[PDB]
Amino acid sequence: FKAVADVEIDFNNREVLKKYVGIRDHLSKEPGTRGKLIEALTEVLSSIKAAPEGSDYRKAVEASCIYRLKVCKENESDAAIEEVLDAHLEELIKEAKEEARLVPLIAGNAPWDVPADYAVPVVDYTDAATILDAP
Amino acid sequence: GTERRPGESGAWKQIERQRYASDWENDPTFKRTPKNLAEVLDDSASMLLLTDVWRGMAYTLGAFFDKKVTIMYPFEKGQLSPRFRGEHALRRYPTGEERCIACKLCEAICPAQAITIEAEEREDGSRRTTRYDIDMTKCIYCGFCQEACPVDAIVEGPNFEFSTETREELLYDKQKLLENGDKWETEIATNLRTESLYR
Amino acid sequence: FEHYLPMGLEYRKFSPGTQPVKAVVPHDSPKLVYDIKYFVRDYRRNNKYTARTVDAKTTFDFDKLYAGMPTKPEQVKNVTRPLIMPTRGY
Amino acid sequence: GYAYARKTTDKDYIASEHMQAFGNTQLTDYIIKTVPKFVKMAVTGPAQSSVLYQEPTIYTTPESLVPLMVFLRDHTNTQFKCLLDVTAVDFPERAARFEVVYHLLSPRWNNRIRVKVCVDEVTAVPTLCKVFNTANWFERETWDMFGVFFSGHPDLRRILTDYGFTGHPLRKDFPMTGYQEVRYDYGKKRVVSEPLELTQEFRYFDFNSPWETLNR
Amino acid sequence: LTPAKVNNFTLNFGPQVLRLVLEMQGEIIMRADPHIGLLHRGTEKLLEYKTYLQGLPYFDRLDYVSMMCMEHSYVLAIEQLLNVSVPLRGQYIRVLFSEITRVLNHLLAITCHSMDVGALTPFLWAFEEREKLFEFYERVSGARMHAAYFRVGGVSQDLPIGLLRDVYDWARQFASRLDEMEELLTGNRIWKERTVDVGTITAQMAWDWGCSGPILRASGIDWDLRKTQPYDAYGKMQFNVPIAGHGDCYDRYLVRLQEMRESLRIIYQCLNEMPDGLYKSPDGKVCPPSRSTMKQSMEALIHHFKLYTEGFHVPAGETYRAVEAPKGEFGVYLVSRGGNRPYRCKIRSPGYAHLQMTDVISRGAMLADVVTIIGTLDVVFGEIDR
Amino acid sequence: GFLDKDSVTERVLHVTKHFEKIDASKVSPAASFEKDLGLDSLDVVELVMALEEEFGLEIPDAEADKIASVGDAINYICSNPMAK
Amino acid sequence: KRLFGGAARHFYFEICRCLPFIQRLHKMEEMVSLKELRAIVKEKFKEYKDVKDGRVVDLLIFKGREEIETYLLMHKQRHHVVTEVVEPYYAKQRAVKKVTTNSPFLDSFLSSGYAAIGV
Amino acid sequence: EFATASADYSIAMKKAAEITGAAESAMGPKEGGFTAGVPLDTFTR
Ligand SMILES: CCCCCCCCCCCC(=O)SCCNC(=O)CCNC(=O)[C@H](O)C(C)(C)COP(=O)(O)O
Ligand code: SF4
Ligand code: SF4
Repeated sequence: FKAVADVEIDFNNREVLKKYVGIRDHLSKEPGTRGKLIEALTEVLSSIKAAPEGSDYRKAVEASCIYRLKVCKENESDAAIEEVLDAHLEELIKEAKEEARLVPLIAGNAPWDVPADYAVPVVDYTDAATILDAP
Repeated sequence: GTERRPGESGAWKQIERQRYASDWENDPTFKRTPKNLAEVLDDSASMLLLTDVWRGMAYTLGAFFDKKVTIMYPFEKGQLSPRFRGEHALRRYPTGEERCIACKLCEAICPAQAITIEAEEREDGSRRTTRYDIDMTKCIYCGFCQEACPVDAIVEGPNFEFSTETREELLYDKQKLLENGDKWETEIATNLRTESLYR
Repeated sequence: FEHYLPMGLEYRKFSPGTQPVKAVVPHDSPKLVYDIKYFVRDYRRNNKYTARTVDAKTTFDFDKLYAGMPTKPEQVKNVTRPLIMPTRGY
Repeated sequence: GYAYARKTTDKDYIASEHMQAFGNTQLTDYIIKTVPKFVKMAVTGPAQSSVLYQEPTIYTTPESLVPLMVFLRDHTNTQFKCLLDVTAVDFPERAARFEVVYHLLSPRWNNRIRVKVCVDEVTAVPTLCKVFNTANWFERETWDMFGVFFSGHPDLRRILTDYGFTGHPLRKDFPMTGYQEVRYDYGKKRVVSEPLELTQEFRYFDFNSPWETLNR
Repeated sequence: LTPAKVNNFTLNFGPQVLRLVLEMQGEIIMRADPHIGLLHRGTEKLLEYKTYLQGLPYFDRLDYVSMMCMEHSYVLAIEQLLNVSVPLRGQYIRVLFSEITRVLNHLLAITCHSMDVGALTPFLWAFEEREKLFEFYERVSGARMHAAYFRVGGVSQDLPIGLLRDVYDWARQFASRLDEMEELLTGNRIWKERTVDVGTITAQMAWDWGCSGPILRASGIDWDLRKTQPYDAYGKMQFNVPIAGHGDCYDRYLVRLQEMRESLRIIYQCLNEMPDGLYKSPDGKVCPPSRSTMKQSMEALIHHFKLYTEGFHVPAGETYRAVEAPKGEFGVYLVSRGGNRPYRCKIRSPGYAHLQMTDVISRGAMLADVVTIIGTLDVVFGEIDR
Repeated sequence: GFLDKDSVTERVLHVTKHFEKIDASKVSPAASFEKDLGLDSLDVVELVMALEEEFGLEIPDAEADKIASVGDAINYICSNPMAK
Repeated sequence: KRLFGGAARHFYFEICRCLPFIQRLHKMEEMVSLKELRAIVKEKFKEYKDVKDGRVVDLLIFKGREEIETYLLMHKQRHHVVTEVVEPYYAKQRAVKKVTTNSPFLDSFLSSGYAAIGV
Repeated sequence: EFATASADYSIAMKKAAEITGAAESAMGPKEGGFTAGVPLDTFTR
């Protein structure tokens, strides 16, 4: 991207860029580290235990947390985690905190309580080029 | 320049923050602190003695001795193109017969509902209009009528200076439209001789 | 530094109604001049919607979902931005 | 907050392969499996985001709309932080004549979604102000244009019609030009609404051919 | 449920078309309640009684500062449900003229913001280039503002010969005009002190407040629809994205200027890559044929008769499409029943969303900054009130 | 008890006297708003407004809802401490 | 104790509470008193005395809240009061006991070929 | 086999019209007209 100021900014030092994009001011003054993300993921995994084991929502959240933890384990440099996850560590910290906070309301409402013969009508859209262009 | 300074912030939260926290120093977009007598004198020359107003002043003053783009209407006019959509008009054939054949495509296409058409067969068997009215106070000059007509009957002429003192004068009938077409035919035909390569 | 308001003949030398060269604007595809069949190219009236089966007793293995995701700085693949929208030869 | 400027270089790419493939083929199935109670009907549509993909559309009761929106904004896989707009459609043929529409944008993964709830004139719709600030004026405009009520709103009042205007102009039964017209009277020195009158009445044209098959 | 009791402070900010009611405990604003609808023309209901081609000029007068962008979203929404591919040359022309329109919108916005602040010279100076681009528009569509140029499947007419020459000639000095424009405000302490740290907005609030366009970019947010969800030939175009991180009026000013720079770059790239070929989609059953073709062929005459009276019948369905408008993200929701008129056409305007931020942003500010808030918001009530 | 049981009664009768929907002789020192007078809830609200206006007080809606008789109003006024 | 909890009487009581401020702010001291203003508001209520859904009554009350609130912030100028409040009262008390002895059907016949519509 | 114009969005309009709870709504005579807010004489014709 392009910096707006008339001055030259290196931007190769990651903290300088973090200052420029105002993460320090608007999102997190504190620099996010791998350990904080690990703590957040562990908290989410602890928090999701309020859901029944038979719920697929718990299953999906657990799978996401397991993948994120594997990413954190196999990666040492935080910039590597940024490259893998296409964001910054502070963003991931906010994501994990948000996902943990989502749990109590879902537990209080429990969307999984549906009859065994619950029916979901599904409609799919098919393009005309499917039968018109070269197979 | 685009750099920022302490005290030049236009707020209170930010001003109170910078005079009681060095957070602006961590920001690279803020001009860094002077470190010697030379840099202090440079900063003083920046703040005092203006030196920022002076440049814009000089540029405006050069603009004073500069040329202008002003035109002397009505003795001078602007630049326009044949595609210009102006006053609607009715066209004829060179023998003198009306081009409009009351196919009512123009009325059908007009989203302004500003066209009122009545027609019947003429005494010679010709299919001609009996009432052809377009409300200029209601016409939006979109030119969609000029696009729809397949005989080049209705055209938006190059006339654009046709303001009237009363609103009633703009209730264009068949007769005034034909008058306008007979007046402006040559210019419209010349423009069509160009627009034909695109239309 | 460039000056506004160029002098005569440096800008808009010719009026639009007096182009020095005749204009040849195509108005049909040379492929479709004599082969005018339309059913092979009626995309509009051939789109379809289908009501799929009741998606209730399905098995969504998130394992397969997360097995296809990268784990390192390398091995990361990104879908390129398409240059243009489809034109179908025109 | 997301979509922060991370790379200093130009990007020739849009999203990642796995995430795009999921969001374009199994996103709807993921939504169905996660919260089937929140799911009532599923349509994957013309992909608001781009002409070359597929995107889903959600139908549900007004009861669970708020938790569904909460999950859709807050889920780690569905970070729909941008609610574009809230509007409605009139279906006078149906028992419930209103189809309220909810649109979301996910800058985290360059995606979008549509959420719809079908209600009648006398059923409340819980407000989404607590979930999105922008819903305030959208709910206001929807109420002004259709009379769709939103329970728990801070202050639900007309925003686009006249001050003393009664009625919802975007209703299908609402006349195109209406009932009242306004003019100034010299005698009373006041600008007053009067029964609508037209020098030339509107002309409606029936072009719909008796042969078209696409009519629905 | 609520009485009046304490009258105390009372204010009325302007019947003349924004009506503003504010609340101050003195010199500092605590509440600000805009009232709108003085320009609500009820177009959306009016759209239902018009054909798709008939209703097209409605989109000219939604944002009369930026027109072709408004046309483009509706046209794309029609075409996607119509499953129609746009020719390459038409896409080039659309993108180039859209960049010119974006330049006009940025110019007029910045000049009006300056005049509200107190600078009058850039207003007059930039309106000369604005007149130049109006001449460009008139040459290609015969209308200065309400061109109605964009069409379903392409454009109404091809570019007249000799237009790109003057386009390049204008671009050869537009950079100098922009440079002389900047020196009047860029290096000024007064302009900054008026604009710096006024109306600060966060990324979290902005995504909560549904921001789009340059305001989003000034919060450290990497987002352009032309790079994330590209349409037409924008994917081929190579250009930069200005990025700021304060959410400041000065920051938005600089962001808009750099956006103008990038628009000029895209204009150059389009100028040097103009292809030769068809400008309208070859489907005569949707696109009108040539007048020469109409006057010598029965089939084209029949299609001209039918389309110009009844028009093409969009298949029943629904879609929403948005375009990276100069004022933000301009989107239109299209509901199709199967006929020749759109059943329900909802219009989304970015300025309407931005205008909703006044109360929270104007808090803690001063009456000298409300005008600053409105000017930097870059709002046209035509799109705000439809 | 905050006021006299008589003067309040004559003031109530006088403020009742100036209603167009009522019969001047049908009004009794003790009556019923519904059965005797044939007046609805809104008329009772208007009655409460007139009484409060003469007596310079304020009555919340619930107390007015509890009020349905002339004696009700008289005893309510006499029980009001802000009485004048 | 009352139909649908009697929300209608509570709404009328609230509007009557808010009424005198409207009279003072809009200079109706020299046209009306509190009593006949209250009578006007009462007659406004009688338009829907036969509604059988509590929900419809709630929405009616909410729209009436909006009308009275836009009355409160003076958003409707004096001309609105002229055209809806005091001149209708003057007409109602003015054309009392008209001297026309013809039936309404015959009145319509002598009026026009169609019945009158609108106000 | 079921085939009644089974290649269009109309099926998506067939459903969402039979949604449970949404398909049991009912209103009394003249009740919806009260919600209209139009002049009362509209119903006299
Ligand atoms: C400046 C003033 C502005 C005014 C604007 C607001 C105007 C609002 C007017 C419309 C409000 C309503 O009708 S509210 C709708 C009221 N209707 C219902 O609730 C259904 C049952 N009918 C009743 O309750 C009646 O009041 C009744 C039969 C008399 C019961 O007799 P009582 O009463 O003994 O109880
Ligand atoms: S002006 Fe042209 S389009 Fe209109 S009725 Fe006459 S011939 Fe037909
Ligand atoms: S130019 Fe447009 S508004 Fe004017 S008559 Fe022709 S179609 Fe109608």
